[PDB]
Amino acid sequence: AESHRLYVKGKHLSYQRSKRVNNPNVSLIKIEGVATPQDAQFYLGKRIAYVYRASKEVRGSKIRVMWGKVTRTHGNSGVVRATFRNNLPAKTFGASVRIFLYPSNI
Amino acid sequence: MAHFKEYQVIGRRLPTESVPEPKLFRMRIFASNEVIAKSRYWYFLQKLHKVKKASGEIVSINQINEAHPTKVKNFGVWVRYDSRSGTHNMYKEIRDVSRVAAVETLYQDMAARHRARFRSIHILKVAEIEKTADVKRQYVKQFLTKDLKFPLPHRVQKSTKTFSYKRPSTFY
Amino acid sequence: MKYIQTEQQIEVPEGVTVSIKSRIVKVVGPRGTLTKNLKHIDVTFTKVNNQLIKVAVHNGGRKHVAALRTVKSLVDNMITGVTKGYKYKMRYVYAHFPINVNIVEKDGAKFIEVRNFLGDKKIRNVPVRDGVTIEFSTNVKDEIVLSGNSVEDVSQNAADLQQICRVRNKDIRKFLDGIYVSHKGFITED
Amino acid sequence: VEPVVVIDGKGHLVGRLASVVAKQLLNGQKIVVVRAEELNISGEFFRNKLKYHDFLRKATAFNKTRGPFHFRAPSRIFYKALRGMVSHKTARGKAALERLKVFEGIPPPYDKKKRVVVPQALRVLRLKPGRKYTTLGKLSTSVGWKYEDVVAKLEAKRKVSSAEYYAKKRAFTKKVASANATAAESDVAKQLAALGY
Amino acid sequence: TDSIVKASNWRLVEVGRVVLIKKGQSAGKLAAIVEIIDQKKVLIDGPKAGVPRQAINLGQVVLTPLTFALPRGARTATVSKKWAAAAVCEKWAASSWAKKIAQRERRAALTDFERFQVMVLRKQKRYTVKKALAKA
RNA sequence: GAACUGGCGAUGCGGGAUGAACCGAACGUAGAGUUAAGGUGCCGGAAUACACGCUCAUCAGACACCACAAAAGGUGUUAGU
RNA sequence: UUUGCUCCACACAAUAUAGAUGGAUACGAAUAAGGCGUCCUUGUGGCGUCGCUGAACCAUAGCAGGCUAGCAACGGUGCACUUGGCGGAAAGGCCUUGGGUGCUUGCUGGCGAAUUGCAAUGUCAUUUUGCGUGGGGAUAAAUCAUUUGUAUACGACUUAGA
Ligand SMILES: [Mg+2]
Ligand SMILES: [Mg+2]
Ligand SMILES: [Mg+2]
Ligand SMILES: [Mg+2]
Ligand SMILES: [Mg+2]
Ligand SMILES: [Mg+2]
Ligand SMILES: [Mg+2]
Repeated sequence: AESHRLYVKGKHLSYQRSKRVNNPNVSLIKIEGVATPQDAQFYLGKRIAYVYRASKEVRGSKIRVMWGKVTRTHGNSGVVRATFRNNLPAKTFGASVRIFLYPSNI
Repeated sequence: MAHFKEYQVIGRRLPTESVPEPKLFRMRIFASNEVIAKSRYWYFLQKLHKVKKASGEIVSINQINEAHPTKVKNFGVWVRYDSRSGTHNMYKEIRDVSRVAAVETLYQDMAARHRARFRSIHILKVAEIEKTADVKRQYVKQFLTKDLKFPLPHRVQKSTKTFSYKRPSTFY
Repeated sequence: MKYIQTEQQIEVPEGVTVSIKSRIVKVVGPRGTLTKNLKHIDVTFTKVNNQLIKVAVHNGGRKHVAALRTVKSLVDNMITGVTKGYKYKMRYVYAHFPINVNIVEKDGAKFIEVRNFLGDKKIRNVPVRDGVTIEFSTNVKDEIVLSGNSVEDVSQNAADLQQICRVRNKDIRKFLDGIYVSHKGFITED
Repeated sequence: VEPVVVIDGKGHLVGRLASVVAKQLLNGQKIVVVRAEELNISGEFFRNKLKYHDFLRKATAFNKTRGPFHFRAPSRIFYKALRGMVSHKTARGKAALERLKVFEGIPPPYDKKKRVVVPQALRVLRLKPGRKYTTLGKLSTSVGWKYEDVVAKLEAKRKVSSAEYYAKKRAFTKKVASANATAAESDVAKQLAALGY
Repeated sequence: TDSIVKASNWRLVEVGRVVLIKKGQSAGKLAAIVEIIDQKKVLIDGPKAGVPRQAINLGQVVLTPLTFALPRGARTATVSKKWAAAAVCEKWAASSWAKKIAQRERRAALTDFERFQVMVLRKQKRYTVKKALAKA
């Protein structure tokens, strides 16, 4: 069909931070269609991919992935905390990430 | 705090050889928990009689539940409170279904209209008004009229989403 | 104190029809039609029996109920305007210089022209509002009559005429000269 | 959800709308705001005109052309409110600001696009009834905006064209609903009703 | 010749008014207003649906267009008796408001296979609807 | 210029925008969890939360140290004697 | 001024992405009111119905979507070719007419898929640019130097010169 999506759309908002100090090791992700920590609990442990393009082919591709996972809920409005094997670049504040349905408990 | 309970606290002077079996003074205290209830009891016994917590004893503390929590009553409330430049006695009327809820409303109302904290207020007396024509405040009397009914114009509906596609209406 | 419900009654005579959409009020009587916009009050209008209109405020404060009674007065004034109309009579007060007042056309527009006020060389002009008719009353000296269906227009035009003749740089207790509203009444009054 | 969100600024409160839009742009949503001249500010017109005159009198003493700039158009007053709500001196804030377009009226191609509202910034939902409020086009005109009348003329003729479009769409909607009425009580309709459709 | 004034009907906060609770332990059940406490609080009772007699804030509930005759301050047993006598439940179920609510839960409870069947049925209905829309 | 104690000096860290001394808390290198003081419209991480009231200012108000205000007065509005 | 320049199409190569991954799905007003349908005597009209969120609507099935046989209706969609009409606020889009050409999951069949080995975006978009191929199109200027003085510190300005 015209749709092939098997992931949930997400947006990289910022690092974990206080007013004036940020923590690049933890990222804050807004998952589309999630408005409460109760709903965000379904996504805990789900794998996250940041998919970007580069001019240089490396291993047969110009597409590169940064892999991570949802670790806990954040705040009251369905935002979650996520950790990646390498921290997100921080120019991706506002960029789109993919939250897959694996590992699945349903 | 505003989730008030009502306690009876009964205490007495510490018994001695000259006066065994003292007189078992009792108060009704509106407080959020028993610790505060006992403290308020000792504060008031401190102010009225020549007794203190060290030379006294608490023999009983019991929560008093509302007899008919689902019966709308009118409450006369006599309070004494401290303003920024004096002490004043007031009478107020609360339409509510329980004494603890009426006292909650009283504390909110004193804080709102007179900037009086819980620190500054003495609850002299809370008493149900047994019948109408004894209700003295018009802001309570206006709710006692026969076949009372009023609309709620300009209903504002809370949106779960940032954006709306429909220009909401306020009909109700 | 947020009174639960405040209400006023508007009596509509036999030959008058009142049509009130949201807050746009139209009153049609034998003498004509008037329209008032009342979208600044937040009141509720109810028709009872084709002779009575109730106007109400729900959960309203002191200022809100004051505005409610003001709205009742305004609608009553429009009904009175279409039934019997308003007439303001003004007198000319002068000590030495006869105040000359006339109606002139500048370009298809009626103007009240005032000359010789305190011996001035300045000709004062006051536009005549729509629905306001001016007549210089005979059989009584120095009187001008403004009549119309809206007390707002009649009274405002009379006030403009009164204010165009204010004395400057004099003791106005002594120089009492001017044109003053002497009577506020109705056209057909009985 | 949609790639570009077009907000009809009519009847919104400037600060609450600006806060919403600032968060959207910083989160990566592209926003176009139309009809900025119909935006509202709480408080009476005289009071908001006094506030803008206080803003006008602030200028660099030794050279006025390098001082605070006082933009008069309603779209720029809204843009200024959204700045200061955005960290505009950084690359990220600049990137957020290129995600925003603000207009007076509804110019093309947005005049044929769907417009949305932000309920948490709507005046009718937010302000207490009876509280006085200001209209942005009127405040801007009193401050020195030059184009209130041309915008009003263009809005009137756009409203005419939109009215004929709506009449055609309403006629087609009526006949589509009529056809869907004939589809009822059929077996497919009964099954869809059982399944929830 | 006839004075005309737009009525502007509102649902009235009154004894016997049916409300639909939207937040709390009830959260979606019908109750009746038995007595008015103040401009913002009323005493409600939902005996048939399991809503306990309680003082509630008017912001927690939405007034429905349904009303039934009820004496002020009626106790739970008489509220239940008059609710059943007035047959509030099916008069509520017949309204499109309740139909819309039921449609929302039915859609929420669908399975993946049921959603696929919905797609197939929708395409089948669409074929005939477009055919008739072209004919007429 | 003295008294007691706690500090700064000799000290970073979170908060008070900013600041030697205030609040919180004192420091090896990291991970995770939880908090303090302070906050949660946006800048800015976190409820445009919930609840009862009050206030409309043609010079509103908006958190201690602290970056001031008085005598006096008002059928503004609210509660009360 | 090197067979230079420009537009169109396809072929390759490079370049990057503030961040596609079903659809930005178009009345205007009011909110102490409105929307829609219907009827009449056409109104600030009567009647009915609706909202209480887009949790909608539309799209949605097929080797990332293959090959093939039919049934039923003459519908739905894509591509060029089209007949016009409208749109200047930044129009650059919207509404159309008529055939052709594919697809159709509206309904019944038949064949294919495997081993990417239990997952690895598993590559399916679109700015820009250059080098090629084959098809149209057009055939200048500015600056320096000289010159004027309506200009001028120098630049600049303003004039003139096949
Ligand atoms: Mg200028
Ligand atoms: Mg030293
Ligand atoms: Mg400070
Ligand atoms: Mg500090
Ligand atoms: Mg301390
Ligand atoms: Mg803040
Ligand atoms: Mg935030």
